[PDB]
Amino acid sequence: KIPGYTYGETENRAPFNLEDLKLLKEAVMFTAEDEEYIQKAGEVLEDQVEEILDTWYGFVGSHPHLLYYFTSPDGTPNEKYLAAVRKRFSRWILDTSNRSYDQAWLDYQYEIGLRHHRTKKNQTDNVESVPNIGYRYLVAWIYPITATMKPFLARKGHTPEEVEKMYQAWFKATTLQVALWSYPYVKYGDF
Amino acid sequence: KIPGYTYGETENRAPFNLEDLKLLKEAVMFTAEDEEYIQKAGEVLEDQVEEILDTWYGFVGSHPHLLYYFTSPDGTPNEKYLAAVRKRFSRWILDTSNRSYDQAWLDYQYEIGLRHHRTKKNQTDNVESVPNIGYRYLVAWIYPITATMKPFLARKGHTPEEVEKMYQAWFKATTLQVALWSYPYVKYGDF
Ligand code: HEM
Ligand code: HEM
Repeated sequence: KIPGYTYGETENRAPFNLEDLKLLKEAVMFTAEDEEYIQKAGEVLEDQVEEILDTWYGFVGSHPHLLYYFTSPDGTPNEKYLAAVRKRFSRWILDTSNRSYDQAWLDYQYEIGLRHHRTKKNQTDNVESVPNIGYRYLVAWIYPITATMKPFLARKGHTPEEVEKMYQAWFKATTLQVALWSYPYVKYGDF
Repeated sequence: KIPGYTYGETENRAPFNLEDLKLLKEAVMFTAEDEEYIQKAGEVLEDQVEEILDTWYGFVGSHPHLLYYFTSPDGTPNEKYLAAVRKRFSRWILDTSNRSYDQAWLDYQYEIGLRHHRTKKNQTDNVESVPNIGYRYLVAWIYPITATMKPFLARKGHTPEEVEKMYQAWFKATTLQVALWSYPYVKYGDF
């Protein structure tokens, strides 16, 4: 059990459906081939999820304007917030790799969007923190979340081009999701 | 002259400044090393800019829901629109490589955002087309605009490690810009 992790039990239907997903997957050049390799990436990443998260949390920790989004109103880091989110963030690596991308998947993407946005931020862990994460930074994180992953994908001794195929799947999957999470941020009708 | 290309003469000020850019550059892990390598990418790409646009326009052309954003009301591609945008799109490759990322640069990023958004779309070329490019697809394009560039960066005979450095600079620069272009799409206060 992971506190706050409500995959498959959301209680809002995403405003996007499988037809939206098909066309967005096309925009990001994700095909049947990538499903194979994202799943392959999951087998490779399963044991390293703690290292990856340390890398990501280290990036957060070293940037005051990034750590800021986890802070209590007095500017100090909320330790409980960081730790609770970490378990769901870590699980997300595996969900990205293992889940079928169906309507339950989409409904969670919407939920994750809401949690970054002022709509639901700080509700999941019942914490008091900054109200909203500026959208500029979710798009910006496509880079670190994609690029810092690559080394971990090579850690099971796979062939240069196999690593490359897992990386590309990961790059597309990260981009695809961030695009979906923009929904609560974007003016109604502009998404 | 490039019709509709108003870099340095937008006479609207960006709602983001150099301090915002510093913090966004940090989010995207863009440093002085990347300024060197983005500049080097420009030298490599200068000669290849038409074949690059052929590739991107080839992607647009094979997906009806993408070609869509360049269509006249009858659903056929507006040829005047594609051709005029192609010149500004091709110049943007070199601007990304060659310009100082200063307030003049930021002001144009804001203009480019306005041009994909319903605020200014179709005004520059005085064309009749669809009102808005769904923001979901700008984020999504981070993938093809980044990944399809990579082979072009290798055509000047550079080593794979130098190509890798130009490619990483290009990936960060693309992500960085798309993040900025979200401004007119994001609910005020949520960017
Ligand atoms: C590629 C971009 C990003 C990815 C892949 C990502 C991933 C995630 C995931 C998987 C969760 C947990 C979702 C759940 O509750 O199940 C989460 C929540 C969270 N993330 Fe992000 N995120 C991104 C952008 C950012 C940025 C830029 C920040 C700023 C530091 C950030 C800070 C946070 C915070 C504070 C939460 C907890 C939100 C809440 O109160 O529920 N994230 N993120
Ligand atoms: C990484 C994402 C993208 C990049 C780097 C990019 C780049 C550009 C550039 C440089 C221009 C010309 C700007 C100027 O006026 O000087 C432009 C305009 C345009 N682009 Fe994009 N673009 C992206 C996303 C998209 C998407 C997803 C579409 C959908 C097909 C699209 C279609 C168009 C259209 C229709 C225009 C003309 C807008 C107008 O009427 O002024 N772009 N883009």
